[PDB]
This record gives sequence, structure tokens and C-alpha cells, in this order.
Amino acid sequence: QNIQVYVRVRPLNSRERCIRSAEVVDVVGPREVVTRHTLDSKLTKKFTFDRSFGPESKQCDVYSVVVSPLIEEVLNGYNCTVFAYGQTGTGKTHTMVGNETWEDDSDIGIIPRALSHLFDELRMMEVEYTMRISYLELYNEELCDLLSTDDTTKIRIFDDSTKKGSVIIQGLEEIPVHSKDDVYKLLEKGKERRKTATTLMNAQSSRSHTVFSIVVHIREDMLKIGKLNLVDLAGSENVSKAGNEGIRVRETVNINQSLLTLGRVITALVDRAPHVPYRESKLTRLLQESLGGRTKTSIIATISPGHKDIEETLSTLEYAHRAKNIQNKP
Amino acid sequence: RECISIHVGQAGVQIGNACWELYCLEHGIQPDGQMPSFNTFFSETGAGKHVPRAVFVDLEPTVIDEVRTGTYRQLFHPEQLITGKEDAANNYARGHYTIGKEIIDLVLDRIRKLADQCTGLQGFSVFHSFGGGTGSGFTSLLMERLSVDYGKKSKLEFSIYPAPQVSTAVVEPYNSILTTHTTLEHSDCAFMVDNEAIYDICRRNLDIERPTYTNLNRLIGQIVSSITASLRFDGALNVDLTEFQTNLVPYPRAHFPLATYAPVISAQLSVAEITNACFEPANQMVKCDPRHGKYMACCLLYRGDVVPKDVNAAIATIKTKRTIQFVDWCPTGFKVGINYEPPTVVPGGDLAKVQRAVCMLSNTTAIAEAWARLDHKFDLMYAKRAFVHWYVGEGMEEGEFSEAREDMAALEKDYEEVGVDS
Amino acid sequence: REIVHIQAGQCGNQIGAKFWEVISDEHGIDPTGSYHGDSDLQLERINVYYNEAAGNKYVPRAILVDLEPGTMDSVRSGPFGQIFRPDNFVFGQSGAGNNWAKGHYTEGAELVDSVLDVVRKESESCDCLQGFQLTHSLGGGTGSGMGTLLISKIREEYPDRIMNTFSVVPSPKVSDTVVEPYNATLSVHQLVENTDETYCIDNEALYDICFRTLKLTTPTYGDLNHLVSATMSGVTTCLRFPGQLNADLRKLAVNMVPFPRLHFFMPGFAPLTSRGALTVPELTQQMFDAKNMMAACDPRHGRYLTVAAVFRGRMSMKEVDEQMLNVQNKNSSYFVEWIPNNVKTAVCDIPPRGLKMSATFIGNSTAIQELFKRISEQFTAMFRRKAFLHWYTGEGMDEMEFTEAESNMNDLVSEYQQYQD
Ligand SMILES: Nc1nc2c(ncn2[C@@H]2O[C@H](COP(=O)(O)OP(=O)(O)OP(=O)(O)O)[C@@H](O)[C@H]2O)c(=O)[nH]1
Ligand SMILES: Nc1ncnc2c1ncn2[C@@H]1O[C@H](COP(=O)(O)OP(=O)(O)NP(=O)(O)O)[C@@H](O)[C@H]1O
Ligand SMILES: Nc1nc2c(ncn2[C@@H]2O[C@H](COP(=O)(O)OP(=O)(O)O)[C@@H](O)[C@H]2O)c(=O)[nH]1
Ligand SMILES: [Mg+2]
Repeated sequence: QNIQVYVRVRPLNSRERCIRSAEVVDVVGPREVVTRHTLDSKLTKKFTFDRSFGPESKQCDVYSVVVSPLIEEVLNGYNCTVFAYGQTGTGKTHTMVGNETWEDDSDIGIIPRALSHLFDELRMMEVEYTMRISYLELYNEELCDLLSTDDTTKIRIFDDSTKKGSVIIQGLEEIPVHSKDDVYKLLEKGKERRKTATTLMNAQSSRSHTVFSIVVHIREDMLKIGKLNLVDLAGSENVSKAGNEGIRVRETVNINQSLLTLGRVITALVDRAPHVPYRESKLTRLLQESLGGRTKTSIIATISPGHKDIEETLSTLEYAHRAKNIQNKP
Repeated sequence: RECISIHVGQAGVQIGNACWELYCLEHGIQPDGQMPSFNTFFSETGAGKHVPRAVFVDLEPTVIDEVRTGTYRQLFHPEQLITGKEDAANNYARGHYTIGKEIIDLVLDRIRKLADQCTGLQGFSVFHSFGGGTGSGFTSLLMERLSVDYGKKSKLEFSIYPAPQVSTAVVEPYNSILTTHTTLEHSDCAFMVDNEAIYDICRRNLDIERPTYTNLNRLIGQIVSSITASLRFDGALNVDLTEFQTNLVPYPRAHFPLATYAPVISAQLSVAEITNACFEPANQMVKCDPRHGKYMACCLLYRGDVVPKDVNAAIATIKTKRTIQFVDWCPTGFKVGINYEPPTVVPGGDLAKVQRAVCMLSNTTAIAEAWARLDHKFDLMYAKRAFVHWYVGEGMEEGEFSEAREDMAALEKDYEEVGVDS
Repeated sequence: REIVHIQAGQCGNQIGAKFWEVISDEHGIDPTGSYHGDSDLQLERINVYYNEAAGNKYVPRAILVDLEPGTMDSVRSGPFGQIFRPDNFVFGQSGAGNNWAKGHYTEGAELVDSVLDVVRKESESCDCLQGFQLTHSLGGGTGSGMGTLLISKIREEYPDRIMNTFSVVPSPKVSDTVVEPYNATLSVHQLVENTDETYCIDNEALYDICFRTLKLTTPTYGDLNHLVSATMSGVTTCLRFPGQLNADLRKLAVNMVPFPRLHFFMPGFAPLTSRGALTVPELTQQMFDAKNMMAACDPRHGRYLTVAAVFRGRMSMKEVDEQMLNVQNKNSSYFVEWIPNNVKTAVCDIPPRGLKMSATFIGNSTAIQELFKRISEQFTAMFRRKAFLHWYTGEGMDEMEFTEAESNMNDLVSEYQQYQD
């Protein structure tokens, strides 16, 4: 019932070596106790999580540890969701999606590995299935369907009478998939349709919340609908650090104002407020059922080990640790 | 032997109004610039005109008009007058990143024109508000550019700090946390005064139930006048600005002096009886208690007709009345400022024509108590995470707050640490 | 700094008529556009609400929009009838008639784009936009219909600008038709997510103030506008004249809003009395008193989040803050705990003409949760029978559009429950 919360540490990037930033954060894999501190190793804080991940770990390894055990539980008729969030350039987009695209061995991301891995899972049961996908990005409080051909229709988000936590979306073209080749041709267009710009922090820095959900029906009779939300959020952007002068600065407002709403959702749920303000962000309503409902959710945090970006590193770890107190309704 | 002026934000403009008015009247300058019938804060062109070495920059064009469209518009050259086009909305975030980055470059250009016009720059005085946004964001970025170009220069700050109880804006406690990292690391000397205790004097010594900003500002102006303008005239012992960083700041991160100045009588004042009031807690201009803390360093500056020889007895009476718990690190830390020139009353002011005046500067552990007043105010609003979206909107992340909050704790301990040593 | 103000709907167009009449009498500008005042400070910030014209004339930077010509023609007929330039009139025939679906979605939508052109043309000739004011109804189909869509397109074009709304809340006391509450659920459904700040006014309070303090026997409908008229001027007062703490519009928004959703406030004008004592503390007592709240709720039922005070006249904040500090202590239960200073002071130097002192109240308290509970109950009760839906169903509005209007409404109401106590 408790939400699994893991954390990954990225290696030092070029600028981290160009500014000559030393490693202040270290990990212990099996013990899952990430040790972080300031420059002078005098006082250090202790963070306990379900798992830890060093910089040399692979993409399929993190997929094997946390994501893989949740693949098999989808068929029972339960929802799952996992997303990375944190400072810009921590490596969230590469962790969830992967930079360049069969087996669960190479540096391929989580999403195309999930399609390859789950496809055999359904074929092993020999069940009747109708699997579809969904690619959308939240850019400046607007909904744009990547998978859809036209997407000119004004996409709104409505509530539902039966499903209390869920929300109804109009205009989501649920294309059926029976072969992995068909999924890869559209998904690569999705990341081709993914709005991205070049920043000094990251030349391939995400510029929108890409909530990539997966839904499949099961019929063999007790009908079941499998639901999995492979969410890829935008990172927190220190507007001075990234560097922009403009149209990009309008993007920073909506992205940064959105993450701030996310944290309060955890703040209210941990302290058990009578109600939680999901209504202030479209993003919050997308994960409203995911956060404090009938869903086994997980979170994969990424943090830079740079001594300079210690503040965003330490502050981001707060919501990660507090999330273990949040409960669900299995 | 010359220094320039910086007045940022509405606080800086209206305060300087009396400051330069004093400066203009202290030396017999007319409101036009034509001295009828020394040059430290003014340059003189051949036309018989003086110009103030000032920098008045505001992000809102509202307040500047009062000076350049009313009186004193002849004394200023619009060359110095820089003006923005939209207020920072009391947001350090918008003041620092959004708007200030687009104006700051214009300001720096006017500075190098003045610094070259002067010879042997002594430094400059900073005027802004810690509570207000304009005085928080635009100031902070401005200060950082100064230390980059002018490393070996004095940086005085007069930041009016809000009251523990009385307040004007709601987000005042948020700006103070952001400015702490800015002033402490960059600025060498900063002065914090609060209008609350300033009200206390105006309704006790002046017996005035209608004190406005103008009345409080004329008081602050007299403090700055004796600190610099008097030190441009020779006496028994003249003082400079630079020794304060060594005579008043005995360690790098120990610089937030307390200022007192209370020769305030409505229209008999002996010498020593006046000096006693400088240590009376009831007119310290900041809501704190000297008995709660201790006294680290303290230097005086005497104005007008003062004779040092019989003065030494009065200084001894401070030691003879030893109930203030003077610290052990500095036994003989008393630099005496002796200026022969007396202060002057502005016509229509609320101060009486005195023949002698004394203004005290002193660092102490009592200023650490004022931080205890603030710290709780900041933490409560941060717990519910309210009003935080505005600062995130301009792009300053919340991580700045967590980082800056520790600097408040670390600084407040450093003052507490000194008392322990014996 | 420039600000554009919009009028929409049968009621909204009437309210502004007195508004500009006050602002014109403020600076002393004759209706025709010639300036004949005596104060030079009046021309110091004329740019805020006017554009310079040929022959030294002035044009109210206004946009007059409606679905019915008769109401607007009366404005151009009476006094200040030539003050607008007729090109700003944008209207059509076949008024909606309390039909929000027709005003917002189907009919006004054809006229919407024509207004945006006049809105877009106005902004570019202006130096730099500051805020956007829209006076309209919440229960009236037309103003709420077009106005909500008007705000959606405008804010989409101008994310950096201020969306201030002076709107009239459907009063549970007096109305002509019992179908009025339906519009409110449909009105705010678009407002909160697309508005920066909102002002709430009730007719019951309107007649309440004119009856109690003014002691008038026949409260005319125009005289009620005379009350709301100056209240908007209080918000703008920091922009026109030089003051001690000139709190700009966006500055005021940041001081009140504790969270990007809860931005509904209750204005009120204190210094109004019968012919019969005029001190500065005299204003402070009337400020906190419930008899000046323009909402149909007791502010003491809930608790305050933030309170802005804008004073008009030669005043010392010492006389203010000491008087102000008592309110923090006198009613300690009335303010929340995590905000130490609930007050926001703003001292504009110049008061209005005639009076020597004045006070402008701006407060966001939890009391508004009650005002919306009035609408929600009637909305849900009439929704169960599905009565008079075919009046709206045929226009092309799905049922689920109403469904979210229910939950999203009460969520705003439930927010203040926690923040109160
Ligand atoms: N004692 C005193 N305080 C002043 C005076 N003028 C301004 N202040 C303080 O300055 C604070 C606001 O500072 P500013 O940043 O300069 O205000 P601003 O220039 O309009 O810029 P914003 O704060 O962003 O609106 C107020 O809360 C006052 O307490 C003054 O004349 N006397
Ligand atoms: N574990 C890792 N080892 C090496 N390089 C990595 C690792 N994780 C991420 N990177 C690289 O770091 C850069 C940042 O990629 P990205 O995933 O976009 O960062 P981010 O934190 O997601 N910021 P954003 O793009 O806005 O989501 C890319 O060039 C990745 O290839
Ligand atoms: N203050 C004020 N309110 C008015 C006036 N005229 C109408 N109203 C209010 O406006 C509300 C309905 O507005 P409405 O006439 O339907 O606007 P419409 O949408 O254009 O039709 C009513 O409940 C009235 O209380 C007026 O002159 N002054
Ligand atoms: Mg200000």
C-alpha cells in the first residue's frame, strides 16, 4: 500500500567538470542509504528509501529493480504510475524515456522497454487484449495530443460520476497496437513532436510536462482494464541559471508554477488535511487519482551530486522522504 | 576625499530628500545651485553650479517626479536620474531577475562617469528597504556588480528594517531572508533602523502625535550627516570611513552596527548628561535590549563645541557604571569622533538648535535579537507555503529560501558565539 | 502605465456610466474632452485612463460591448454621451436574455472576435498594459457569457497582465427570475482558472448600505452605482497621484492572494454618512465594521486572510499603524495564525474632492465561502429536477459541463473551511 520511493544520482556533466564541481553526494546500493552533505565532509544527512542508484547504473537496471516488478501487477486490474521530477538536467527525460531507442539489456529507456517487456507478458497468458497508448504534453496550460493526427480540437479535462479519482479526456486517439513495429514509428514522432529547446543547463531540456499513460483491456469472465501512467514531468528551472532573454521565459513560469503545486499536494496529504487543492493545476488533476487513491504509485528521484547545486538537491529530497507516510486505498 | 550616493527604491528617494536638503543647507547651497558671495559630495562646473554625487534609481516612475517636477529640480541633473517603467510588486524575485536585470546595465554606466569624475573614491552609501521589494531585488543585483568592479571600496548600507509588530506589507518577512545572503556576503557595513522605535522618540521627546515620513526621514538624515559630512572637517581627532571596517568590525562576519542619536529637546543640556542618553535603551532606534546581550565595540562622534579633556571623565563613568556586561575581547575600543562644526536645523524642522550633538555607533549581540523577531515570522508562512507562487512565478526557486534560511541561523549564532569566549 | 477597462451586459454597461462620470469629475475634464480643472497633479498621470486627442481633447480608454442596442444607446444619449468615440461601441441585435450558453458559447462567440480586434488595436497604441478590468454580471447571461470568453482569450494573449474583475454576485434576496443562479455556476467555472483576482458585490448589501447610513427613503438604482463607483477608484488611486506607499495594481494582488486560486475579496467605502466627528480613527472603526462589507455575509462568521487599506488624505501612518495595530489585537480570533500582519497599508496623498479624509477597504476573508453556498444549494436543487434545461440544452451544452461546475465550485468553498479554523 505504501508508495515506493527510489532515488538515482547522475554523474557529473560537462559544465560540472568545466566549473570544477566535486562530488558531495554518495550512495550505497543494497543498503539504500544515500549520504549527502556540503563541501566539507563534517555533517551529513541520512535519507532512507526503497532503493538507491549510483551514477554507473544502467537504464534497464533501474527498470529491473523498481519498474519491472510493477509490470506484472498490472494484469490484476490495478493502476500504476511513476514519474521523475527535480532540478533541470538531473536526467529525468533520459531515465524515463531514453535518448535513443528490443531486449531489456541496452541503454534503452523505460517506455520502449515497457512495450517490449509487457508484450511478452500478455502473449504468455494468451488473453484477449486491446492495448492503446497516449502521448500528450502540457505546455503553457494547454493540452496537445502528440499521438493524435490533428489535435486542433480544444482538449479539456472533465470529471466523472462513476470513477471519482479519474478524469475524462476528449480527443485522445486510442490507436490499437498488436506489434512493436507499429508503436515505435508513432512514438518516435511523439518525441519528434515533443516541444524542446536548448538551454545552457541542457541543450535537450524538456519544456513541457509529458504525461504518457498506457491503458489496455483484459478479457478471458471478469473484464479488467490495465492502466499505467509513465509520466515524464518537466524539471525545475532556475531561471537565471538556464539562461534566456523572452518567449522561453513564459515557459519557465508555467513549468515552475506547476511543480510548486505538486509539492503542496504531498504537504497536505502527509499532514492529513480534510481536502487537497488539486484544482489549481491541470497537472495536479492528472495525478489526483494517483496521489492518495486506489493506485500503487512509485517515484524515481534524480539529484545532481554537484556541490554547487546542493540547495535544490537537499530541498528536493524533502518531498521524496515525506511521501512514504502517504497511504492509499488498495 | 569624495564619495557618491545610492538611493534605491521609494525609501531611498524620499529619505534622500531631507538628506540632500540638509547637505544643500549644511554648506549654504541655494536650491538653484548658485552659492552666493570644500567640495566633497559635489562637483562644480564653471557656471557656478554644484551637482550632487547621487544615484536615484527607481523601478516605478511615480516617486521620482516629486523631486524633478517640484522643488530641487534645478539641483539635480537628469543625467543621474535613472527611472524604470514598472514596480517590482514588492517581490525580491521580480526585483532581482525580471525587471532589474533589464535596468541595472543603464545604472552602472552612470556610475563609472561619476567615479572617474571623482579622485580617490572613498566609497558610497546604500539606501533601500529590506522589507520592500525594490530595495531587496534591484539592490542585491546592483551590489554584486559593485564588488566585482570596485573591490577595495567602502560599502555602507542604510536599510530600514520593518518592526516586529508594526508592518506595511504582508510579504515583508520574505524579502529579509533573501537579502541576508546579499548584504552579509557583499556589503562590509550595513545599518538597520526601524520606524517603530523612531515613532517612540517622536511621541516622547518631541511630544508629537502626528509624525509623518518626512519627520522620520529628517532624523535619519542627521545620522548620515555626522557620519561622513562632519568627517570632512578637521577637529581634535578626525575619523575616516575605512577604519570602521577594522575599528568597528573585529571579525569578517560581524558587521551590523547599531546607531543611536538622541539630542532631541523641544524649543538644560549639559555635556555628560547628553552622552548618557546614547546608552539608554529607550532611544536605541531598534526594538532590542542591551541587557539581553553584550557590547562588543562602540565608537562615538561628537558634533559642535566639545572639549575632549573633560570628556574622558564621562567615558570613564560608563565603565564606572559597569552593569552593561562589556565583552572581554576589546578593553579600549572607543574611537572618539571630534568634529568642530555643529549640526544645523532645517527651517520647518522639529529639531531644536543645539550647540553640541553626539551620534553613537556600536555593534552588539542585541542586533541578533532582532533576527529572532524575524525568523519566526518567516517560518510560519513557509510552513503553509503561502504567497510562495509569486516568487516562483518570476523564476526564483524555493531552494533559495532553504539555503538563505540557514545563513540567518549561522549568522545569528556567530554573534552568540562571541559572548561565550572569555 | 496604461489600463484597459471593459463593460459588458445590461447591468455592467450602466455601472460604468457613473464610474467615468466620477473619474471625469476627479480630474476636472468636461464631458466633451476639454480639460478645465485647476490641479496640476491631475495631468501628472492622465495616461493611465485616457489618450491625448487633437485640439487638446481626451478620450476615455473604454470598450463598450453588449448584445442589446437599447441599453447602450441610452448611455450615449444622456450625459457624457459624446465622451466615447462611437467606434468603440461593438454590439449586435437579438440579446441573449439571461442565456449564458448563448452568450458564452454560441451567439456572442460570433461577436467575440470583433471585440478582440478593438482590444488588440487599443493595447498597441498604449505604451504598456498594466491590468484588465471587466465590469459585468455573474448571474446575468450576457455579461457572464461574453465576459468569461472575453477573459479567456485576453489572458491567453496577455499572461503577464492583471485580470481584475468587478462583478455583481447574484443576490439570494432580490431577483426578477428564479433562473438567475444557474449562470453563476457557469460564470465562475471559467473565472477562477482564467482570472487573477475577483471582486464580489451583492445587491442586498447595496440596498443595505444606502438604507442604513445614508438614510434614504427611495434608493434609486443609479445611486447604488454611486457607491461602487468610487470603490474601483480606490484600487487605482495609488497609480494616478503620488503617495507615501503607492501600491500598484499588481503589487496589491500579491499582497492579498495567498494562493493562485483564492482571490475573491469584499470592497467597501467607509466615509459615507448622513448630513450629521470626522477623524482618521473614525475611518478605522467603519473599516472593520460589517456595515460596510459589500458581500451578503457576516465577515465575523469567517476569518480574514489579508486586508488592504487605502487611505485618502493627509495622514500620518503613526496615527494609522497604532490604530491599525489594535485591530490585530482586538480581534485575534478573526485573523489566521500563520500570517502575523494581516494588514496592507497604502497612503495616497491626494483625497477626492470635497472630503478631507477617506478610506478604501479591500479584504479577502473566508466569509465568501457563505456567499457561494447560497448559489450552490439553489443550483443543485434545481439541477435535480433538470428543470428548464431544454432552455439551455438545445444550445449545445452537455450535461457534464454542469457536473464539473458543481464540484469545482464547492472545492473553492471547501478551501476556506480549512484556512478558517
Ligand atoms: N521610515 C520610512 N520608511 C519608508 C519610507 N519610504 C519607504 N519606506 C519603507 O520602504 C518599504 C517599501 O520599500 P520600497 O521597495 O522602496 O517600495 P517601492 O519603491 O514602491 O517598491 P516596492 O516595495 O516593490 O513596491 C515600506 O514598507 C516602508 O516601510 C520613508 O520615507 N520612511
Ligand atoms: N545516468 C546518466 N548518466 C549519464 N548521462 C546522463 C544520465 N542521466 C542523464 N544524463 C544526461 O544528462 C542530460 C540531461 O537529460 P535530461 O533527461 O533531459 O535532463 P532532465 O533532468 O530530464 N531535464 P529535462 O530535459 O527538462 O527533463 C542528457 O544529455 C542525458 O543524456
Ligand atoms: N448595481 C447595479 N446592478 C444592476 C443594475 N441593473 C441590473 N443590475 C443587476 O444585474 C443583474 C442581472 O444582470 P443582467 O441584466 O441579466 O445583465 P445581462 O446579462 O446583460 O442581461 C441583476 O440581478 C441586477 O441586480 C444597476 O443599474 N446597478
Ligand atoms: Mg514599495
